[PDB]
Amino acid sequence: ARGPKKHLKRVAAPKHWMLDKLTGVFAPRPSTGPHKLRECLPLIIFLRNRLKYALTGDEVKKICMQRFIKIDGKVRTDITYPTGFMDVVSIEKTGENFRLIYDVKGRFTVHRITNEEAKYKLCKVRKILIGTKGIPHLVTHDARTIRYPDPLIKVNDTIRIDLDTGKITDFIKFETGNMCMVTGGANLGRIGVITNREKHPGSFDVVHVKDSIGNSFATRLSNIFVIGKGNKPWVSLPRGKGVRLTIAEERDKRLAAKQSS
Amino acid sequence: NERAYQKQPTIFQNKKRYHRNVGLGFKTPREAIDGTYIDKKCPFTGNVSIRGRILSGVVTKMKMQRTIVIRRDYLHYIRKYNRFEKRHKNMSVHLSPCFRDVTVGDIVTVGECRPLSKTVRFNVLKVTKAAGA
Amino acid sequence: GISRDNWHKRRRTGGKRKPVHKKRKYELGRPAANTKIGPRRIHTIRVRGGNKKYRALRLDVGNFSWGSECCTRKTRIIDVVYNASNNELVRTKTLVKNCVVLVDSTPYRQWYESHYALPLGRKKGAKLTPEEEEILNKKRSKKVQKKFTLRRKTAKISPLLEEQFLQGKLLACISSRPGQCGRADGYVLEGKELEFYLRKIKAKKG
RNA sequence: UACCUGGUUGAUCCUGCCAGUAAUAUAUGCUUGUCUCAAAGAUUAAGCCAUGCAAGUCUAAGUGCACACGAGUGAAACUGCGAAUGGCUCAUUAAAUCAGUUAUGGUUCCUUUGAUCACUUGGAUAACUGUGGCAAUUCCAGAGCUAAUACAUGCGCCGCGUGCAUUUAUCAGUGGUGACUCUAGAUAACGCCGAUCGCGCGCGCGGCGACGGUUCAUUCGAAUGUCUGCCCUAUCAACUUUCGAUGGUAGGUCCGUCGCCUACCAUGGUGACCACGGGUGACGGGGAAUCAGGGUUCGAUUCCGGAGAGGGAGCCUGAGAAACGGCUACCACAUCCAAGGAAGGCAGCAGGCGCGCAAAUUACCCAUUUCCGACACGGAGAGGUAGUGACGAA
RNA sequence: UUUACUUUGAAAAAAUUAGAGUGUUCAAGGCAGGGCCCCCCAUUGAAUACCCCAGCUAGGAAUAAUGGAAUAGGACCCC
RNA sequence: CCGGAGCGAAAGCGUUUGCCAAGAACGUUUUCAUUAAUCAAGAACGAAAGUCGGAGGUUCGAAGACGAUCAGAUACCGUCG
RNA sequence: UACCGAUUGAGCGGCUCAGUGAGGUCCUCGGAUCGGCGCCGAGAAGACGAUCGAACUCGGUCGUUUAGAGGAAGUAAAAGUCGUAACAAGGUUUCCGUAGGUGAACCUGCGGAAGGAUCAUUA
RNA sequence: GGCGUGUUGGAACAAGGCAGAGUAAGGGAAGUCGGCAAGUCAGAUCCGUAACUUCGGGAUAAGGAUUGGCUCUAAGGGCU
RNA sequence: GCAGCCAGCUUAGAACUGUCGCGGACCAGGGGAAUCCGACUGUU
Ligand SMILES: [Mg+2]
Ligand SMILES: [Mg+2]
Ligand SMILES: [Mg+2]
Ligand SMILES: [Mg+2]
Ligand SMILES: [Mg+2]
Ligand SMILES: [Mg+2]
Ligand SMILES: [Mg+2]
Ligand SMILES: [Mg+2]
Ligand SMILES: [Mg+2]
Ligand SMILES: [Mg+2]
Ligand SMILES: [Mg+2]
Ligand SMILES: [Mg+2]
Ligand SMILES: [Mg+2]
Ligand SMILES: [Mg+2]
Repeated sequence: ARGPKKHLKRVAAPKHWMLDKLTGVFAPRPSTGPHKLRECLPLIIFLRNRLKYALTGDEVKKICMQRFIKIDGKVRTDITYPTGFMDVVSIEKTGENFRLIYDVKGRFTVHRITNEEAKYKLCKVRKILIGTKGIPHLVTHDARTIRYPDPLIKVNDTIRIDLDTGKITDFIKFETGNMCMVTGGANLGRIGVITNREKHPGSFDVVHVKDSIGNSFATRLSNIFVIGKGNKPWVSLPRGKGVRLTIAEERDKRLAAKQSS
Repeated sequence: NERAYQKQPTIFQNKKRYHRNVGLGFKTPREAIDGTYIDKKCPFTGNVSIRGRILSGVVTKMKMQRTIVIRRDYLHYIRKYNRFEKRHKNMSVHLSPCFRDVTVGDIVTVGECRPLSKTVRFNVLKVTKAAGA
Repeated sequence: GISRDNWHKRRRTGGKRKPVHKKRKYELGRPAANTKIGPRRIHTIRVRGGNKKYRALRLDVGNFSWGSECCTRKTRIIDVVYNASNNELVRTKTLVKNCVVLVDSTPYRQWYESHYALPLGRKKGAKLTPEEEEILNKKRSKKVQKKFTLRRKTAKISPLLEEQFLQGKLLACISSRPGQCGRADGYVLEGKELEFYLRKIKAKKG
């Protein structure tokens, strides 16, 4: 309590990692970076558990110490990088281009090569701060700072920026009808279409998202991550966008596929 | 009167006049626009932000300067007996001099402000006269 | 040491609360300003976060402004005359915020004559002896004399304000916090705020 | 499984408790062939501790003449950063901690990410060589050299210009907010602009990296507030302020709000809906045991949060500590002295004494788990493994 | 006129518990694997419930309070 | 007379007459119009004995004396008070 | 086994009145000294004052733990002595409140109650 | 207003007296039948005051703090 | 509704100040816990 904490217990880790409780006591505390600790995935896990290309914690160090991984094209050396949402993880040595995207549930999936789409990403703007002499600023999703914004962009829209130039190419306005991937718990990964936006003066605003099969629900305004203009997304989605097969529905698919294999 | 010179920091005095800001559907009435008082803790004249919460209560005592005691009642549910118990928490709120007819039994709607005293963290924003004369 | 915490006070009900923990550093306190009047003595204080704070112990000059007009000239602070907090901040000559002082009027008149070209703080009967003051009453060009005419029509300051120009001591007020900012900035009283403190000075000096 | 049975009588039906019954958790008794898991000095003594260890750290990249080995890894050495985490214990603490809730428009930050941003002049100094003091310590003194990424150097006003950080006063209305005394603009004024390093070409050059500053970010997080919720006690009924108790004004103070403090004023605030006071074998919670339902009891205990490091108090440094495996005192306790002085905090890991009804090995190693630094290399009693183990479970 | 009450969703740490999924030889548990010579639980998993109270979010208007006009400063339209 | 009859919140209350201000029940197309019920804290009243201060002390009669009975009566019984 | 108890109690422990007050911070000063070179600079020891405040010497108060000559009860023993209070009309019906008295249970007065041995006693 | 110090002067300043309730280091009742003696305390203001009690008291209980000088501020009136 | 004028004597607060000294002389209760006796004041 005298300052910053530098350890993370395994049982205290976010559930989205699925760690073995009988191997160690501590979890890999993701190094400080652009994303929240609760909404990220340590680079060691994605290379040791998800991809299984590393067997221990010292072998994943040999991945970054040989300059093969590169988040957003920039090779990193910290094996505990946040690697949050929409973070393109390209591997030019192995030709693989991963994007850490959520499943129908809240987990980090192995979304493979998206070369023609991996060259950019999507970023949610937070605030519009005015600099000196009237120069506005925009804070993007993964702490990337973009200046000189268009006067039509607001504090809720999304933008696409190339990994090299880092300039705003296109933007998607926020209104009723835009494709979205809800984030913030109990809907993490549910992809749908925005339908309504309730206004609450002095507190959070409520928005309603309708999935593909009509699974309409409600969530806060701070939970919207617009991914497509209307109903068409920009980047490749994993197996099942927002269908969210129920326990009974998932049960039907598992028995019908194992009997054939 | 007082010992210092009562004045608003933002505006400039007469040379060779009131500032109000509440928002949130509790804008300044006609009594607090022109006004005859000056105080730094008034919801209109002073600098106070309605940012935290919105509550309600009934004023009980008016024996203080620019402050009154409200009574916020509620019922606490005891799970064992499946019943409730009558509880109440008194709060000291800052009363602006513009509000009148707040003697007793009046319903007071308050808003969470920055700490203005050791116990005062809410300011009156609405006065509703009871059924009387 | 000094602390501004709350767990050492009594509760709103009046009951004494026991301290949950010992004194912490993030709630420390430091001695009062007590900024006297003296030449250029300021100490630097390292504060929360590795920053710097300027402790003004004694200051003689003040960057005051004029209320009615638009004039901000640094002037020498002479003495304090009254303080609404307590008469102890004027018996010990401590420069704090919102205390009325008697500051010099030489920078104010130097700019008033160069802008309005009208004698204000001159003695009734005496004339301008030095040659440097006659240049403010000369004949100028056509483009120069035209602007001084529209400025002379609006120059009648209040009679309660022109009196202090005769003695060279203007009733100013320190509008900044010296102990924290390290600068005794402020402004000059005018209008109703000038009459209020003059009545308190008259009662205190009567 | 939503369960009862013995005992008042000569006998009977009742009230009613005792006893019987079954889990649970501590101890203990006797007994104990195998395997997989697993609690384990919390209870009385947050009692006291012999020895050892637990934070240091070097890359191709701030500074590199130990010749020990021979340009180059180099040991020492100066600079940078960590040591504020973890661990341990539950003493303190009863709207306090804590839990949900959430405010900072009432606050700041190391690392990380993304921004952005006067031809190198100056003199010492460590290691070391050399001369010494003290019985003694992680004590150092004197002199002589030798390094710095340590330290220091397109307009307003009226002839003719051209970066700024902050502090007050005044005027006007780019992007915002539910609401700014917001972010911007303008007026009068008032310690940030790179004297740094590596593997490496052509012929006055460029294309690859690090480190570091300035205000805005982000993030790991902190800190202080709103709403709601604590066991027992009235043989505690009124309580709080001739030292702030409640509120008002101004100011001081702090990162910031505030009786946080000072000064002038008001006589307030809380209270039978239990304040205040006292007690707790009280750290709070997530939870545990037992339960038809309703409940009862427990939660020192591996997670989270808080608290503390013999008792307090006061500080240094740092972005972050009122730090104690850092200091300065006093108190308690205690060690070595040559009697001049010096040096102490196992409620860290093992172990000892004491206390008890009550609780393990001075064991092996950084491989997993990860954490810290100049980092692929080095460090971790945090942790992992084994021994002891009839807590307990399969 | 606004509350109490009920329902829905986000929130209401993880572990634990309840509990879907998996033959750790079984079980306590674990979150991991049966089979075809680099594919195959359709780029092998994967869920959920509960989380009291309070606050927050979207309905209903039964019950029980409260309340709009009696010296009408009455509700509406005027002008 | 005086009763398993009345009244009062109870304790309690019965000779005549007079004075004084209450109370239930009933009567009612009166009146008021939910102004309630039960009630920690608080209070009135509360047989008798006892206590303090006066009057009066017939009878009775704590205490006490004495007479009887008994193994023993410091009692029942008796006189007296 | 607890209570009462002189002792003008007490080993034992918490917040505090009033004193005294180490230490640090801060402030007002001080200027040993070495870098310039006879003036601007850095600058230790040390000191006034303020502030935080351990701790100590005396008190107040609260909580808590204990010694005590002696005194007076309760319970458990054996039920030993005395008498018979109660349980049948318990041989004086019992019992309540109250008061007095008496070795002892008890007696008596006054007012009660039936839990009485009367649910009843005649115009 | 009264007076010459109370029925005399001068000079010395030994012992021992009487008085000044003189002072006294360190100790502080060890003195003595006995704190005899005089020592402490003392006025006023602001605080704080127990056991016990006939509720009146005990009580100035006990125990504390303050007190000068100077320069100001504030409040407490009358009259036309 | 006050302006003018007049009149004292106390009380509170603050600064400054001297050697921390200040009811500076004078005036002016030591206190506490108990026992015995007499109630007290008064009297001898
Ligand atoms: Mg003579
Ligand atoms: Mg004579
Ligand atoms: Mg003599
Ligand atoms: Mg003598
Ligand atoms: Mg004497
Ligand atoms: Mg003596
Ligand atoms: Mg003697
Ligand atoms: Mg003797
Ligand atoms: Mg004497
Ligand atoms: Mg006495
Ligand atoms: Mg006696
Ligand atoms: Mg006598
Ligand atoms: Mg007597
Ligand atoms: Mg007498």
